[PDB]
Amino acid sequence: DVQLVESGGGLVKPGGSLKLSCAASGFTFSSYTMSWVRQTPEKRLEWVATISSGGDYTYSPDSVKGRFTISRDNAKSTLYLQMSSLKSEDTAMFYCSRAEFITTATWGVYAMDYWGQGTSVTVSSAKTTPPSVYPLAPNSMVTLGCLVKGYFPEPVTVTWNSGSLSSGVHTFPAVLQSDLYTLSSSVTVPSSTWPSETVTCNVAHPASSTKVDKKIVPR
Amino acid sequence: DIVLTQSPDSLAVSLGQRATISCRASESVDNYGISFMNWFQQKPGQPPKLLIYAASNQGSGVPARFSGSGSGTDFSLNIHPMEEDDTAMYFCQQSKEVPWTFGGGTKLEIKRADAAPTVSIFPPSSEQLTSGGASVVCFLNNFYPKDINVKWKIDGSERQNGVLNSWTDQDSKDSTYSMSSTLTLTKDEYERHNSYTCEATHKTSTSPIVKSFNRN
Ligand SMILES: [Mg+2]
Repeated sequence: DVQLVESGGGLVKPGGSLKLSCAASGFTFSSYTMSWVRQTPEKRLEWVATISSGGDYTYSPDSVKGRFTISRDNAKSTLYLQMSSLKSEDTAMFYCSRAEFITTATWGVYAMDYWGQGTSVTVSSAKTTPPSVYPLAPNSMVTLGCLVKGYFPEPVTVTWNSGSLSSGVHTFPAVLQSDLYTLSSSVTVPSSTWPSETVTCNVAHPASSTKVDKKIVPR
Repeated sequence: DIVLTQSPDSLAVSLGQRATISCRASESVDNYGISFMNWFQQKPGQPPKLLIYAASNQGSGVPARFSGSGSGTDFSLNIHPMEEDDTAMYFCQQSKEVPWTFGGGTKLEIKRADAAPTVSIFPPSSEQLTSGGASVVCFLNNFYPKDINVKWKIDGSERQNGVLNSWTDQDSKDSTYSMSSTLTLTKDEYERHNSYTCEATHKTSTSPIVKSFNRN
């Protein structure tokens, strides 16, 4: 099958550089127009760049002209996006896509028919910081929770009882304030199971090599 | 640039009913029969999927319940009957001119019966107080529709600064929403007041749901 696999995204300081790669397989890469499309944190799609099959012709909007360069190595079946003079607003999920000629009723059109999984690019001056994990303790059901405060960057992962508690869980999207993220997670369990049995919030923050287990005890 | 404006920005449709999304282009995106209008479907954590190409042609594996129509500067995407796994972000896109442009996107959700929130309040933990901070957390779980009003009161006076709210996405099982409200104070200000209250006003009732605790 056609496959596109992006890599190279990460956390970069403003004004820095970063090169994204997209490894293609399952088709004759050198025959196809390739593009980059990004999705902002507001979940909106924006076209980034496009390059012809042989690399002779490139296209890009004014917002990235002079800062981003699209290129390709047909010998390696790989698409590239070299980014420089990065700004905070460049933060987005970057996707590579293939433009294919698909027949219509009378003729045909080129449309972006295959996409990669995307690679995340975050441009920020914020310092990497581990989270503080705090317990949230209070009929047939009882609601407990976990407050994950003051970390950077995203993401964190929250589980309950190492994944034994999967239903009745609400983990809320993180919110950025003063260059630090904060989120909470709630879990609802039968009152007969807590505090008679232990309930524990498991927080992982890979960027700070952090694994925290916080037991929820009454009061 | 060819600017694409979608309407509406968000849409809640009951299962089995019609979802209609509009896309208007500032210039014609058709040239001699050939239409350069495409529609994309994107679910959270997944890349965009080519749904409709050339205004009215079905993408790969796209069921007959999806149909595209329109010409020139006015295009529409119709989903009928609505099914549960159609919830996604939908984008129109044109490739007639460089720069290629996308519509602003339309968030399609499931419309279900209204449900009141289940509200819980939590005082600052002893561990956080040792650090010098004080966060009060209020969970508003499993309600519909999405918009809801939370009012914090400290000793009976409304508190707006220091309040951060976060909505979950629509639950893929019961189509409800949940929301957290977090009030962050310094430990000093927290210990200078007695009663803390989260008041939830939802269209399910004019009477607000009030959860409270005394710092005691
Ligand atoms: Mg809705």
